[PDB]
Amino acid sequence: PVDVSVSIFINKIYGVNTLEQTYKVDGYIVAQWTGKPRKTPGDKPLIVENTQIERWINNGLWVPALEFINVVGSPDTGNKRLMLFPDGRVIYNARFLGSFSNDMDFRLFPFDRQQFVLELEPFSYNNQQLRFSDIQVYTENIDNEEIDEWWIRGKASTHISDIRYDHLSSVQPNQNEFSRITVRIDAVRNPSYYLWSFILPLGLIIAASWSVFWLESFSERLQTSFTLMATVVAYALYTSNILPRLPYTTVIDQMIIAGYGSIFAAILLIIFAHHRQANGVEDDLLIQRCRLAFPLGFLAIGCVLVI
Amino acid sequence: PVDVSVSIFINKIYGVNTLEQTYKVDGYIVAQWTGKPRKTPGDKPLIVENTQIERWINNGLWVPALEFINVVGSPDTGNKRLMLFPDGRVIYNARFLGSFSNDMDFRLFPFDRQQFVLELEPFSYNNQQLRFSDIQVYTENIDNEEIDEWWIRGKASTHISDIRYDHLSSVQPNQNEFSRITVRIDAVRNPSYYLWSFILPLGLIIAASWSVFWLESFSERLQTSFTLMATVVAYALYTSNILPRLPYTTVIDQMIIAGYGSIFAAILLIIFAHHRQANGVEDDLLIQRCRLAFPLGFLAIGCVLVI
Amino acid sequence: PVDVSVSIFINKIYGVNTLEQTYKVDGYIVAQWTGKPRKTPGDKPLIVENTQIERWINNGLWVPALEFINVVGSPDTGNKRLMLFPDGRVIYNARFLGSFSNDMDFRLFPFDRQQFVLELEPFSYNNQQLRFSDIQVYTENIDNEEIDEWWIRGKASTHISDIRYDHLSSVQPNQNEFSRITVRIDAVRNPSYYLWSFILPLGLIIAASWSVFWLESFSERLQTSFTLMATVVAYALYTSNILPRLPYTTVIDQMIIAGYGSIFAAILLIIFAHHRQANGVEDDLLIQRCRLAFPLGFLAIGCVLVI
Amino acid sequence: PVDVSVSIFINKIYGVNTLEQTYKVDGYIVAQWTGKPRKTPGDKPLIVENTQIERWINNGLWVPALEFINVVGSPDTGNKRLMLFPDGRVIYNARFLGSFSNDMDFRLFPFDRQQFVLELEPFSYNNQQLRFSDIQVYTENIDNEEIDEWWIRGKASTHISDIRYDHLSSVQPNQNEFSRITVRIDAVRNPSYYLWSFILPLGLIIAASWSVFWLESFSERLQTSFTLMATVVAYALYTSNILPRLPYTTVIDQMIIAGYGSIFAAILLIIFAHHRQANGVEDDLLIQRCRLAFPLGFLAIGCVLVI
Amino acid sequence: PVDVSVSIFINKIYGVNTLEQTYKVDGYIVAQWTGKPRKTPGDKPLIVENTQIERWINNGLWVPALEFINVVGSPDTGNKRLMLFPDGRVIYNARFLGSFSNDMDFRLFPFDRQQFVLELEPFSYNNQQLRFSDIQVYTENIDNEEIDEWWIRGKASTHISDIRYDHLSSVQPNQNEFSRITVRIDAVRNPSYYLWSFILPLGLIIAASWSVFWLESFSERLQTSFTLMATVVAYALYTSNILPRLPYTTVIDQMIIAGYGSIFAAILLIIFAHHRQANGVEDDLLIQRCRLAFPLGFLAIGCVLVI
Repeated sequence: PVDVSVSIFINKIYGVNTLEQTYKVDGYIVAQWTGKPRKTPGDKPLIVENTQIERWINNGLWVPALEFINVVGSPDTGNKRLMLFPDGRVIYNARFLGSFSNDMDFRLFPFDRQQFVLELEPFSYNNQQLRFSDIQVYTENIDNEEIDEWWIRGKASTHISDIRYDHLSSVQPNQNEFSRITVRIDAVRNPSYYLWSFILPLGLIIAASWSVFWLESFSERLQTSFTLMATVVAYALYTSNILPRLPYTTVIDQMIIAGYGSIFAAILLIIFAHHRQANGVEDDLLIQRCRLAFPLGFLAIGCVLVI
Repeated sequence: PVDVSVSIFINKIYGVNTLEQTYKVDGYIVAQWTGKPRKTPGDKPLIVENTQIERWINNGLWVPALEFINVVGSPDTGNKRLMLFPDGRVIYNARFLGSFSNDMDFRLFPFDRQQFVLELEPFSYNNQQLRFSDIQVYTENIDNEEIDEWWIRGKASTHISDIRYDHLSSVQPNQNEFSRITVRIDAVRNPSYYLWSFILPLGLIIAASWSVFWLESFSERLQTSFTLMATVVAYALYTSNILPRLPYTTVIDQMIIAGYGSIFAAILLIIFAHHRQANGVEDDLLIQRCRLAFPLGFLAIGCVLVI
Repeated sequence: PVDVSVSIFINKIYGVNTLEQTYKVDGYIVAQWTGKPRKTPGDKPLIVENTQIERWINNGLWVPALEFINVVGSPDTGNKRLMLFPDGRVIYNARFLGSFSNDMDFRLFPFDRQQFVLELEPFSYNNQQLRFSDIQVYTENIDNEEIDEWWIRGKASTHISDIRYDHLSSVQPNQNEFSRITVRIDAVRNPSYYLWSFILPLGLIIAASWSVFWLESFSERLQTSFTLMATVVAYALYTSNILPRLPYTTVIDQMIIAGYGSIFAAILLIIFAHHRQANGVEDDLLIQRCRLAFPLGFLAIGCVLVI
Repeated sequence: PVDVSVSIFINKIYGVNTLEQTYKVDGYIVAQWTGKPRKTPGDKPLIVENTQIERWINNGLWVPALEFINVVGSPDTGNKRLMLFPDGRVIYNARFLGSFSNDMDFRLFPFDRQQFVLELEPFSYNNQQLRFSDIQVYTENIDNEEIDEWWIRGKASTHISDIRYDHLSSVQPNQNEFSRITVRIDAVRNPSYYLWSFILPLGLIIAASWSVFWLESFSERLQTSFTLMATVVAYALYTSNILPRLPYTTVIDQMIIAGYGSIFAAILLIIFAHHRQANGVEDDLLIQRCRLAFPLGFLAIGCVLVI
Repeated sequence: PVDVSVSIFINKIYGVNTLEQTYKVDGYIVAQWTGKPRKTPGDKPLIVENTQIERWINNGLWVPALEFINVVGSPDTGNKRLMLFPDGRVIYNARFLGSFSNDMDFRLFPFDRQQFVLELEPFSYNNQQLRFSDIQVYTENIDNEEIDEWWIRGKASTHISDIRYDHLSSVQPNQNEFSRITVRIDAVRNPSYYLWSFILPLGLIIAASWSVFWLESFSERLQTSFTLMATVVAYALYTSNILPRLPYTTVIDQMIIAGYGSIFAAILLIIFAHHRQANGVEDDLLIQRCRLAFPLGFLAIGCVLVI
């Protein structure tokens, strides 16, 4: 009941797709299992590269198809290398790059919790078993990571489990237990660009949106919160043309609705202060002077945003 | 007249193309049919992986080309595996990912009715027949589905039918009846993002578009509905730069024409109220004060929109 | 001098590329020619699928390379199937999807005249000849075609011609006449989306662009046609971010220049009406009141647009 | 010392990449060289299509790898066809489409001088020689070329030269002279779209930008050249969302900097005319009235732009 | 212990990906190592092209898989050519184009320091050794490099090192030292387009943003810095739709936050100058007249930006 080593070198994890929950991973995969002894030219082991491997299968070598369960479609395999020993054992070495799937919650946006995953499990093979799992993360921790999109918690996180397929094949004297390596890697998004060049200027206009109350005439207080409407809208443009499309409202995606509210707030006060009186045109004495009373009723309800 | 099992594991259905009526599906396909008995090494069945399969065809194995009828072009096949038995029967196992076609009505937009489809039918083979059809939906129902683009009605919906090709081949002693499995899967769009960060702020400026009537002077009522025109237009920008291009006006695509109207409404009242009088410059006493009479003539005709 | 049948099933024609004059077509291609008789296992004809075809070429089967003349690069062939008979004749069946070229005049834009084309002609073969040409259009006419980008005139339009290549090979005892099937299919663009959500709102602001004349003061008539300049420009934005790039001015692409004109009209009247007088500041009595005299001098010159 | 014919049919040259200096070319390539005589089935020459060619190489046919020097990566080869004669000579015929490199100066933008290139030279072969070079341009001259992106000067322009590689292989008894065909084709950009729907409206607002001087009050002259700043900026938007990114300022790319200047001109005159006086608030009598003195100081310095 | 020559012709380095830290490189790769002598047809060396190479491996030729360590996935190999000598030695020649990885600091943006890299090291082979490394840069220095995205410091920069893999294979009598060529090439970004059509117009509106202080009334000083807010925001639009997305704030990306500040400066002075007095409405005598006191408090703190 065959024992199989696995070793997986991660080289880079790059470019997350955000709609599709996808991330590209590049590296090396290595499997060792001890086969019945063999004469090797010389008597030091024999090295078989790329083209040649398929030939030794035709001659009758067993090599197990190991599959990435959570890959998307098929991957890109670089250099196949079967290195096989005189004492039998055989070591499969493969460079690869391929797209991978996993759940990704992008709601809490520019402060992002995230985790990357590979799952590897033999394709056609029941009781051949994944022995022990290795994972060598070349990528470096508290490094120059302020040059990378992501920071990595985090060191490689293994787990070799057993998998039961209910609806299965046509031979079940107790035989639906496949051996699956699952490899996890934790990460957080580099909240830089999104704060400085993105959260803040939202604030600055969300801010200056309130100085509509320090306007004099009523006719001025109105027509200014209209080219404040346009300022919000044309800022949600600069959102779309930079930010990654999603199907949930994000953090930022809310701060932008906060905009549209604190201005449709304005319009329902300024257009209140002018017709709540006791004569013709007498703007309400205090209502006009919430000048700095609903910014601390925003930073208030905006600390209800933090709820 | 050959019996064939089919089993189809759906893994994910992802990324709908909206122009093209297209959706990518990833999973496993499995076919079993019982062939004339055979000696297998050992006497437990024999497993043939990937490369090797083509070899056994050249040796004289029958394996039927089964075709996805509604695929777009060709798909991406991962791990071919012929598992064949001593008592004859043969089980074909294949990973796959491929683009698929089907009609999709996107009119009623951000509240979307939708259904996904595969059709599978033998390519060259008349009376060989698809026995019984299985379909195992790994994807999960009322799950964390508010992380996914789509919710799934819905469980797998089968149907094995017979297909008649009129204009056909050059042998017709009654022989144009091909066996087609049709698999259906129902879905609805996750109306989240489109409501909160998209339908609502349309409403809020559609809304505040009416406070042009609570303006005083005639000269102010005009020039304000002009930087209200610009507000609508620059909001249909944020539409294009987020929403999926189509060839029909959608729901949202209408609420945006509603905008252009309730402002070209304004311009044909404000420019009416000033020159319908009995002197020089006397703004019509009641016409000016439909202030909240055509918003409930909008929400009125906008409940004719719901007709 | 070999006779060849052709039959071409169109499944879908989808996604036109507008720069490149390109359109993807998916379907089945079938060729039948009668070859010297042959024993078939059993004595009912023999069916050869995919992999196997190349083998029978190596054994010495003739199968003619037929080429799509106007394809772009190479296409995507799905299921090859050689079905060959006891009485000799052979039937080649292939699924395919591929990009195709043809001239396409996109000038008269959202009211588009268009035609799709395949040309098929034997690649290496002079006097082997295309017998009779068939074309089965699965796609349906006055259907639910308001769900599709295109309406189809129109039924399949054939034509088997002969082609002379001047500068040719190194054997010319009268031998440069290749047999080419040409298949045409007519279409018109679904002028929906472009009318309602696109031509009309252009009109509504082209419209309200004229109510700058029903402004009072001179200082108002100016500064309003400036945030009317911006309204046009920011509307041609919503053009670019939706419409397909081209190298000619279209219909819509003109109505947008019409905009820039009827406002640089305004600026060259309003800035005329103020300095054509007989004193200091006396706005010209009638010139100011072309209020509705150059809209019917626009719809006039705009019915010279229809010239 | 082997003689080789070449003939190159161009079918289309399409889609220039502007950053990358790249253009796709589709067509046929043909090479003829006379080899030692051979018996052909029948005695009319023998035609070898696609698959089969590789076989005759394995049997011992010489076929020289000819390489496109300036291709990008590899190209897409359609139909290989070896047609070989009884008297020896062999004719290679190949369909192809492939990306090509060449220097391209895009500075003088929408009036573009340009030239397309292929370079073809044997890959492993020193003294085998390209005999005479042919080039058949199917594409047509002063045709309906106002439907195409480009006009073609111009007829095919050949040149068969010799190439010396300095640092070279490990056999140099005078042997580093490779035979390279260079084919050139001249072109000009279709300056339509870019004039009418693009250079002109830039002019019309660059124009109306000057009517800020025909404003009355000082307070009006300022605040209007501010929603003129915004008009320029939001027009350089419509530039980015249509025009092809480059790393040099183009023609148009300057006319847009001309905009920003003739408005920061305005601001440094209007804000000069108000504080250059001999009292409190007396706007300079003549300075205010350069009303049409720096448009002919623009069209002046703008005919220094033409320098 | 096998000696191997290497020679690497760079043809072009093009299209940097900015998120992914990636750049495409096209050229030729050549390896020579002297093998045990051999009879060559004729007795001049023997040339083996493309298809044929794999055959000679099957007959028993050693050819070492050399791997680009920092490639992304796999590359695009054009023309394989084994040229092997009578005296033994063998010369491998290959055209290639492939994507490459390396750290890239894009912070100091439009004035960019950068370096391109290939690393080449034998894949399966320990003590076979890379002899001496060559690198021929066809691309030209202080050339017409103002037509190219990049300038090249700089001539090819070699280095042949030894690499130790800690966690390694299952044979360690001192054997984990692989021979790696590292090739470097220096570059700087062509700061043209980004200065003239991009840094300057930012300045010009950053500039004219200050002429809000040479406004008269308080009510004017406010409502003008609001359509100055919109001017900044709609200019950061023209940034997104041209500039390459990154995860750090760049140089330009800061000058844009500088904008938002020097306007939220304005709003926090103009709204200060009006309510810091000693009565009803008396605008502060000097505060109003920092007219040209915080531009030299900007160019001041903006020479703290240069810190």
